[PDB]
Amino acid sequence: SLSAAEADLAGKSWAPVFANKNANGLDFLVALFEKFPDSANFFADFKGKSVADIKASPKLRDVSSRIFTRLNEFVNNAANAGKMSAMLSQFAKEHVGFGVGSAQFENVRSMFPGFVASVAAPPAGADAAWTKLFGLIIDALKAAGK
Ligand code: HEM
Repeated sequence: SLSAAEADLAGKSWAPVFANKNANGLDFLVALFEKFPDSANFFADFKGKSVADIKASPKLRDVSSRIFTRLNEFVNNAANAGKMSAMLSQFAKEHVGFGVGSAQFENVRSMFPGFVASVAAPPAGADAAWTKLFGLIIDALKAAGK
């Protein structure tokens, strides 16, 4: 888990992004698909589609919102080893069954900070807090078989 200070930092950096959940969620998904083209292929709804098509899809909103809702939950419990364990296990188990591995999460992690910074400059120490959270997810995926 993160420390209370670290969770705090992550939370502070997230609030501005989450404040406009609909628009920022869509944006995050889009950026991922742009930086790492292969990711769209894991999605049922998106495999084969270009970014423009994805942008135009009525399915986009459902997908990005479920992603932000969940990430929000992670940020809000990151400092509780207790909730983290349950959250991480279940997220990792779910994702491996869809065929998603740690490598996909290494990509997310590499682009996250730049994504946040696109919304508002994060506070000092936030970037390391996220890389730390993302690191916990990665380990969970490697423990789940991928
Ligand atoms: C950024 C961190 C991510 C979060 C918080 C997250 C969250 C979720 C959640 C909550 C759902 C299930 C929603 C529901 O059915 O109610 C989901 C499903 C899924 N996610 Fe993720 N996801 C993340 C990253 C990704 C990435 C990187 C991939 C692909 C590379 C992805 C691939 C999948 C797939 C294919 C499903 C199956 C659901 C569907 O396609 O309909 N996830 N994820």
